[PDB]
Amino acid sequence: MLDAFSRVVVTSDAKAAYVGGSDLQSLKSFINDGNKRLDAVNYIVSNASCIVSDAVSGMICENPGLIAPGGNCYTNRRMAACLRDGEIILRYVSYALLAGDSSVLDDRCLNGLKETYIALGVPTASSSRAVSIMKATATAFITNTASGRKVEVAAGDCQALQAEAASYFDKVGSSID
Amino acid sequence: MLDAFSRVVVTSDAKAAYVGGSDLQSLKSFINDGNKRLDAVNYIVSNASCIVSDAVSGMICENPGLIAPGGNCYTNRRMAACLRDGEIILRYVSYALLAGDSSVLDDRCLNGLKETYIALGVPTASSSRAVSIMKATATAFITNTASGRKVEVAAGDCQALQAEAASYFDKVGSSID
Amino acid sequence: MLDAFSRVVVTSDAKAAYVGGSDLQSLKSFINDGNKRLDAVNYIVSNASCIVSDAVSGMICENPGLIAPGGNCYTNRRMAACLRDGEIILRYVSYALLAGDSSVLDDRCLNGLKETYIALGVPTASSSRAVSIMKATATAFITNTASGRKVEVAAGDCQALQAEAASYFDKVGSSID
Amino acid sequence: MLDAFSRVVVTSDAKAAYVGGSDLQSLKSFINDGNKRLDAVNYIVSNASCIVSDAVSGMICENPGLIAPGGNCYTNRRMAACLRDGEIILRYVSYALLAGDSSVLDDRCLNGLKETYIALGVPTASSSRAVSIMKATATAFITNTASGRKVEVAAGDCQALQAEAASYFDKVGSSID
Amino acid sequence: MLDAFSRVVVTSDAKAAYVGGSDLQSLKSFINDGNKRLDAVNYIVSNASCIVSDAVSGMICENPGLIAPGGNCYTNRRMAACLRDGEIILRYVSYALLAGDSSVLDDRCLNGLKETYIALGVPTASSSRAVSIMKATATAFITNTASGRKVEVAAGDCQALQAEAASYFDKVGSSID
Amino acid sequence: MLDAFSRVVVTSDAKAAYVGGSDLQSLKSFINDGNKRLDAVNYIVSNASCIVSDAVSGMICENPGLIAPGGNCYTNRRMAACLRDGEIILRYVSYALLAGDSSVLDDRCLNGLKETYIALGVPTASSSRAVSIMKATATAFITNTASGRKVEVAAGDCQALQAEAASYFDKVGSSID
Amino acid sequence: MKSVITTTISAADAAGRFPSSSDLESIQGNIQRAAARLEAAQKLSGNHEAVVKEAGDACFAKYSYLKNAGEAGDSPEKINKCYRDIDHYMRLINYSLVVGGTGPVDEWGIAGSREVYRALNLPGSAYIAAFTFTRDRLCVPRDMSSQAGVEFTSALDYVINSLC
Amino acid sequence: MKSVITTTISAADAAGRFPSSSDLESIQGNIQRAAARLEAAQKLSGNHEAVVKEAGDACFAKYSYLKNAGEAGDSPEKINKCYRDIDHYMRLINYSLVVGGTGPVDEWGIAGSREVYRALNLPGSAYIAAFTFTRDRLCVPRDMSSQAGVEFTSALDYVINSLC
Amino acid sequence: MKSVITTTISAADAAGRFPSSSDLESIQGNIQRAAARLEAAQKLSGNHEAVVKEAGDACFAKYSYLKNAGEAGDSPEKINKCYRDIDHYMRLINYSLVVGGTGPVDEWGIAGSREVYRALNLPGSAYIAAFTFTRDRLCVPRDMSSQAGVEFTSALDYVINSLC
Amino acid sequence: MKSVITTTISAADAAGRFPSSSDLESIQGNIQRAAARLEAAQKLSGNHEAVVKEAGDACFAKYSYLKNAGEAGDSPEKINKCYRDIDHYMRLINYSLVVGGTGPVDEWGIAGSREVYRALNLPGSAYIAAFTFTRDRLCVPRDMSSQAGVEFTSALDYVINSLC
Amino acid sequence: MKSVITTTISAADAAGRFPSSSDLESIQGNIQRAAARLEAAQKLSGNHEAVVKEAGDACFAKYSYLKNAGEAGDSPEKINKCYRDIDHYMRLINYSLVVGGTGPVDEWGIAGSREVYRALNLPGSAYIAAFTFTRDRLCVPRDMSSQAGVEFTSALDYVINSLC
Amino acid sequence: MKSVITTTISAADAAGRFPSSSDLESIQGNIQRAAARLEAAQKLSGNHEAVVKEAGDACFAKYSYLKNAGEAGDSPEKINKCYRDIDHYMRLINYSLVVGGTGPVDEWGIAGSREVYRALNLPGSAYIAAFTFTRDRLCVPRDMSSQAGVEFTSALDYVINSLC
Repeated sequence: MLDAFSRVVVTSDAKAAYVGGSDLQSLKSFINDGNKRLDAVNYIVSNASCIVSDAVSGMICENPGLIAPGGNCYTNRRMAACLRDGEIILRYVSYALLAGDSSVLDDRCLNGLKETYIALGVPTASSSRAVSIMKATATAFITNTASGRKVEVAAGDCQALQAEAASYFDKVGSSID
Repeated sequence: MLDAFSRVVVTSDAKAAYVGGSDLQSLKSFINDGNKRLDAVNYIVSNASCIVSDAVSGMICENPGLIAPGGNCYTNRRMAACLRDGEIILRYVSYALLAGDSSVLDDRCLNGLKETYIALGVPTASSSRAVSIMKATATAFITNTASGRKVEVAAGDCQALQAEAASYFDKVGSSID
Repeated sequence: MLDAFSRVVVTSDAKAAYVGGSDLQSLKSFINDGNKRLDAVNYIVSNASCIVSDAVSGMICENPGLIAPGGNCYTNRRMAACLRDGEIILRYVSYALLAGDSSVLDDRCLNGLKETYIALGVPTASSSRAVSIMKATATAFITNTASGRKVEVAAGDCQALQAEAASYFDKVGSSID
Repeated sequence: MLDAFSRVVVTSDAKAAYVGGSDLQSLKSFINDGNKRLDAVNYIVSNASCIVSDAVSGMICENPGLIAPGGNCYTNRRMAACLRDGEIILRYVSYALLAGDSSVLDDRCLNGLKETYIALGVPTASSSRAVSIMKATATAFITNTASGRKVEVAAGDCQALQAEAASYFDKVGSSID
Repeated sequence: MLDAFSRVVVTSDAKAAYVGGSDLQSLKSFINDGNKRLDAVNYIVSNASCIVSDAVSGMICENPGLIAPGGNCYTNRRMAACLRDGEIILRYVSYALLAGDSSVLDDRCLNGLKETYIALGVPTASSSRAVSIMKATATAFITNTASGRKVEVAAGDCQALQAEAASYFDKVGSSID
Repeated sequence: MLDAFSRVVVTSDAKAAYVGGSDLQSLKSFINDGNKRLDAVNYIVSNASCIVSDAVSGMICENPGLIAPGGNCYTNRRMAACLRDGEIILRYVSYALLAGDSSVLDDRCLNGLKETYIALGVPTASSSRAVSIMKATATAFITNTASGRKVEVAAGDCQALQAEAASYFDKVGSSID
Repeated sequence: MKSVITTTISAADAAGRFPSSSDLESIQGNIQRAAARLEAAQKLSGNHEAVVKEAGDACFAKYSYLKNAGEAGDSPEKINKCYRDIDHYMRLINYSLVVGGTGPVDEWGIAGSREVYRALNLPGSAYIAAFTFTRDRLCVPRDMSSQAGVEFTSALDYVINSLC
Repeated sequence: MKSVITTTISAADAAGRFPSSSDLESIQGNIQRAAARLEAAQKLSGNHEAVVKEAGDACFAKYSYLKNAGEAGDSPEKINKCYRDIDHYMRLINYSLVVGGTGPVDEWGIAGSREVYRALNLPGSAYIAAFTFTRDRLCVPRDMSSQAGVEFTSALDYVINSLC
Repeated sequence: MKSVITTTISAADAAGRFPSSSDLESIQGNIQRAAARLEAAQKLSGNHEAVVKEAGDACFAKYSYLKNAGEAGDSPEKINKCYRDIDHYMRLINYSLVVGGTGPVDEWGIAGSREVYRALNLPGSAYIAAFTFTRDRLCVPRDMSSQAGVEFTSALDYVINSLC
Repeated sequence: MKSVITTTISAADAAGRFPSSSDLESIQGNIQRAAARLEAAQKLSGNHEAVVKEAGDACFAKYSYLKNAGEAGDSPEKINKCYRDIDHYMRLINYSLVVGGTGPVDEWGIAGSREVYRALNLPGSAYIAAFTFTRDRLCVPRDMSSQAGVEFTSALDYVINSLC
Repeated sequence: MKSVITTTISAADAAGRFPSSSDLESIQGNIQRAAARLEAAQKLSGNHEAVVKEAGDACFAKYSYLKNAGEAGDSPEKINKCYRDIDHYMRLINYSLVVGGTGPVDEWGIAGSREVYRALNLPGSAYIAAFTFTRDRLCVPRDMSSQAGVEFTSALDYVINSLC
Repeated sequence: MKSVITTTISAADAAGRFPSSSDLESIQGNIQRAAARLEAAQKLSGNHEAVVKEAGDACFAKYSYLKNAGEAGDSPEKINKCYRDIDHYMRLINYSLVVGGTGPVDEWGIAGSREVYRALNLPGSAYIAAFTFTRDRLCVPRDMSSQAGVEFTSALDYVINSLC
């Protein structure tokens, strides 16, 4: 997998170029905003159970057919598998946010997910919805604007990190359906 | 795998319905004719070698090309593999007859058989013939009308079990060619 | 795998024929020229490193783009993998030459090589070139006309063995691109 | 593994003697008391969690040092492992009771249990105590004399089943300590 | 494993001495008697089933308790296992005879054989007897003096091969008992 | 494995005591000297090949019988295996130095090393000597007093790190011999 | 789906054997015992709405705290899902009694249940309260025969043991 | 030793499960069928010498070639071992009927038999003759009840299939 | 025991590598962050009795049903074991803060907890209440510095997530 | 197809090695021995019809019982298949002698032979009778040279040992 | 690409864990140390042509034999490839310093290097000569700060150790 | 120890086969080729001091840089170890020629050589020079017969390929 730094390195390597100047510039900003990134990650992991259960439950309340006989969330086994998938996706999104690059998510998670869902009969459109609800919650926690929880932290602009986190959820969503 | 009882259970589950009334009715008949079913199964297993060798040999005497150079039954290795396939098919049909449902046969035997045969160059039409000869013999043993063997048993109507056993062989045959 | 002898045996078996007469004739020639065959094989294996490094280096000097950023021989890992593939191909060609039949080469080497290369993005046309250079060198060593090395041996006609060795390299080449 | 019947078979075989007469009498009694045996097992499995938690908890309240730091039941990991072992032992004893022979208990559970405990530092004397309490509970359930739970059952004598079950727990105990 | 030649090599290496002079003389004799060695092995393998069944049967007729209930050759499973062991021992002795060194026998067959037998309760003294009879038969075949079978062969002396073969069987015997 | 911090945690846990006061003082020193520790490790790993080859070579020049035929360093295979072992031991000692605890060395390297050496016939006394030389070199590099190589570093005291490193090598030595 | 039939056939299949004596004999067990379990299943299907209402009332009567803000029964919809769940378990028990094995309840009710209840904050004791109540409520021969009762009770004890 | 009890327990042990409904129900099959097989076992116990003598005579009558020099019964000692073998199988069939599974005959008679008979030149058809004769000679209810006869017949057919 | 040091060393050991740049740099994270977590550890060390008492009171106030007959705190001895448990977690959180990783709480508190609590009927929500209360009760800089507080909060959230 | 060539190349291939000295030397063995085995193969192809008739006559002369109703030679067609089989073995032996290894007979004649003969009731002793006869019938130097004879005999003993 | 970030995430991923304290703390290491390594990387990118010329001159000044017929530097093109290679290593070191780990040099420079140099007759000592020269040539604080120098030196020692 | 005999026996052992035709025929290769290789072994035995001295001189003449301070032959003791190494290879080649396979040189000389030479800074080209010189210096029939020479040459080429 790659991180924000190696991503820059593979791009330079393609041009057999040393990394310096304008290249180092964005990496120094990454380092400069490193503490904010760690908080954003901490916010997501610290409310992981809340984010997943709420998104899965949200997907269900909007589409009750998921729990009717024959629905993909019907029986505890399926509901458990769905909750688990939700947690795995959030886990890979948190890794991507920690690394500042979607490489891990793409390679170890998204890589063949849609295919698996189609083969399992897992509804992709319902999955996208669970993911978009997680996006909503995670973006809220990152900016400390979550309705049911507020934490102490040095105030500042975390708009870039939340847009980044959001981009990761969107990637999952678009690769699924 | 499913059996006569769970087959009824999966059908009710799709309608989130308890099993009762008319559903229990056919299962009580299954139980009621349980001894006959055990005899039918016993008849097939007790003459297994006879059923397989006769069907494989029968397939060959009708299509001598199977043992000519290049034929799929040419060389002891191939003949052994064919006899073995015959025994495996009869074994799964006997399981289906014991369970009162084709689930085991479909899942653990028929599941991808044709594909394997096509890849191996195993003649599907010759296989269907070996299966239909086994059907003939097995149906005869079930009704105790086999030409070379008669056994003692309380006389009664086993027409339903033989039609059922027959349906299993037909399933194999139709999934093969 | 098959060798010169079993190749004759599988051909006779298809006609359920004993091997004799004209069939034995070519096999006796094989035996008759056995010492020459062993020398040809010895010549290839004794200069294996030379044949591979020269062919891989030759492929590169004719197509420098192979070592430019993004080229399939760029980075030591890729160059090592390429040298290794070259050695493996020569190894299987030497086996084919020792056996007097391409069976081993076809089955254990060529079997799915092109597919692997296409999947890996390994340039097939560059591979064919490395193979054709190896052919050139190996054919030269077999006839003892290599520019940088001459050995002592009873003089004689090894034209058939070199055309045979050549046919093996051509098989690899044509199955690759 | 053996059961009541094959146990008689292995004993007869040692003298190349057929099973008949007196031997069968012991086994016909087994059949005759078959229903009581099935209830005895059902009573143990139906109260499995209660029998296990009460014995492990009983083992602890009698020796609180087991839960003190350094104690073998200190940390949730160790308590869970002990609960599990308790369950495993009761599961094997219930198998032995169902089979009417300690074979399965001896070979798949007790064989090397002491070695294991000594190596891990698991206190064998405490283990024996846990097993004793389980024995007191299981034997109480078999005879339907358990304080906190009574079931409806045809009145009759099950003392032989209680003693047989007790001997199995006793076997675990003497093999452990 | 080692053979006659590498055995000489390992001995010379212990003194960092090249192989030459006297050492080679022993090995040139090996070559000179190579054809007789090949016949000796051929005689053993060509009569393998006879040598094995006769020795195991001989072992039994001398100690009928081996086939009594409780005996180590009682049941078809045990008789088959003993026949197989007999075959395995003769197979390794034939390897040792072909190599002109006990290396393969010592490392791949005898190493830990006694341990194994003691653990299983396989009677080592009976095993030795089986091996002795095999020795009597194999040595009889090597010298073409077997009662029930004579072959056509260039007349000559093979006493050294007979003694070498006998020493291998003797090695099995002293390692077992 | 444990490190300086969890070592304190396991010791406190034994008394169900929280970590605080005096305990933390030892660990705050660890933090304070963290940079010196990182240099100490860097010095060992940056001169790893030199430390290893010099000690194995030193072990040999002091006991030339190690390279005589029959010696444990005779043949390239054995010399390579010894070089590798030397590297492995230095790698584990460097891990212990980085962690500030011998845990990783004890469990993943020393546990059963003597057993292994005795079984293989690896001379434990020579091994100790190799380890001693490595100790002399590593400790020389930590204090930047190595003869053939000096580095630029903030001047300060690293005697505690040198002694800690020395104790790890000493541990390898006393466990081996 | 675990039953006498599937267990016996799976064991024969794993060993590549045709059904033999012990396989046919184990199925005679189905023949004998079916009457008892099919009576229990039939009673349950005919009176499940009543059984479930009682079980759910028993649960909430014992754990009124579930009705507190933030708990599993803090709203009408939540409470309805609770009864619905007890119904689902009762339906699976009916299936289990019909199949003569725990397969249905194992695969459709028990499997993954612990992850779901942990995630959704559904206390196991509440379910245990509902099942323990139903089990102790059984009245023989009033509700069913002795053997049907034993079958109904074992099934319930099996489900109770799954949350313990 | 394959039986309803060991098969059921092994399946439960593999899944790490306590015995459950289907396991208990399987054993009810034992309780129900024991009568028929134990009767067959009993009849075979008290009349095995006669049964064996006839089966052995049957074999040597159909295959007199066996008494020829070099064959499996070319001496009195070999002929005796033949009847002795027939007796071992009948004893194992007795065991199998007692156990209610083929375990005894599988492990003690069938396993390794093909290697032993191949190595010792004992044609399988001779054993088959002995067994086919014993099976067809069975007369119901003269020798035993109908169901004891079915059990006896199944056991012999099981052994005959193991040889072809 | 999961920490920056053991994680880094285990990764290097798996690859058979000597520590290299990234390994050394990882440990610089220790040097930098130790101050905040050790402070939190320190504050928790010197004030744990008070912290535990409050968390336990918080739990029994929110779930008084626990004191009912048959529940987890139906006797003084059980109530004490409850506070004792809360103290063990705080002690493990102290350890985790000292170690700079979740190793201590993972191996000594979390592992096996779900089985133990299921077997002993200890509702996870009661522990969650105790921990949520302790977390939200944290006041900065009154109880400790902002970053020591962030470390303390993360540790409690880590434990709360392990129960749901 | 097992031969000196395939055995030596397979061993080199498994170790990822180019052919080396011992590989080239083992093949010199082919060079030397080919004359002997190719003579035997040639004699066999030229006179196989006669060899097979004798072998088949020898088989039936020894086991006249095969001609009995229900046996392997109870009809003209069955008897013809018997000679045909001996021919197939002789053809495979010719192949084996040409290849200089047992590959052909192993893969095309021996493999699965025991399952086929067991299933079709084809007594191994009959085949052994045919091969033993042919082997003992060989007359050197009348039929072939000494070494061709040794090669022909080994091949036959190899096939005989496969049914034992 | 080995770095603090990928090492920490890979370890969490292998255990199926969300990032936790120790993961966040190891990354603080990046934050602290980046300045030092990014300075070294920047110095290298700005002056690499000069550094490489010196390193290559140092190599050939020490091993003039490479210029002999048949050696690695026996032609202009060969010599140019030598400097080009040193440049490639220096570029990979720059990448390694930017990434804060050896990933780039490991995967793109070191991996397979030993097979390539052995095959092409490229003496490792020549490369070692070039890298040893560059390392000993570093002048602090003339060329870079102390810590940037330590980072530059470790990277070089890492590459030197790869050829030893 | 790789030879025709051990290769053939290992292949047969892996398949659980008794030696058969192809195995015996492989060994006939030994009988045929032993003369040539044993002669080469013999010549090398009686003239190794001279052979080694020349190969060593050849190496240091082509690579005088080796005698420079810091290189592989920078002292008399190192120069001696160089000739000693050349002698060990010639001794292993002698062994390989006696054995008729590369086993001796593979296990005692080649295995681990690349690690040892990398660790001790012994350039492979120096060994290659020594061996290429010895190989090309071979004069037939002056030093030995043509085929003994072919065997000697093959052995050296085998060792040279192991270094590049």
